[PDB]
Amino acid sequence: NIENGVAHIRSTFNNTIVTITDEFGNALSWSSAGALGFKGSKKSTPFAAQMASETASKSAMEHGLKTVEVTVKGPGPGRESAIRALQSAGLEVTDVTPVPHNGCRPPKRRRV
RNA sequence: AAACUUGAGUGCAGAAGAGGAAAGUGGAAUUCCAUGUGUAGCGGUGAAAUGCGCAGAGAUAUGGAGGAACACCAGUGGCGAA
Ligand SMILES: [Mg+2]
Repeated sequence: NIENGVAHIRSTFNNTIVTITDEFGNALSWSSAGALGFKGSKKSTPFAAQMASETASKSAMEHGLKTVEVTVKGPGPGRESAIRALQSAGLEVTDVTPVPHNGCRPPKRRRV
């Protein structure tokens, strides 16, 4: 039984991943678009992200979690959908996208 | 040959600068490593597959190693012969 928690959202252009934990960082339940049998372009849709945070939150509340914080990441479109649905699963809502200070060289641009 | 001070230098008084060389200090991020939680995919594309993963990945939290580069400031802004 844990009541205070943190919800991590990792939304990219290929997949949305949600991990729920306390403030101590130890996870309790996670889901993703792939865990719901979505493949490819389906795995990145904003609708398909909400089906993942809803699944994740229901498992964390089963442990007894009521208040969870939000840490969002990535430019994936499944950001509002995965965050609003956090408040839509009986969870009380009380940006961590890594930016470098000019560090490592990024890969070459794609000539599609 | 002799004068001159405008050109060109010097002196004096101010100011600005990513100009150069050397040695130090620091924060973010990437990768790898370890540890704790924790479970079924992660990753990737037009769509896929190769690839990694149940021997515990990816995610998350903490710590460590190492190299490289210096967000914001930042501007037909500045400096330099290039
Ligand atoms: Mg002077």
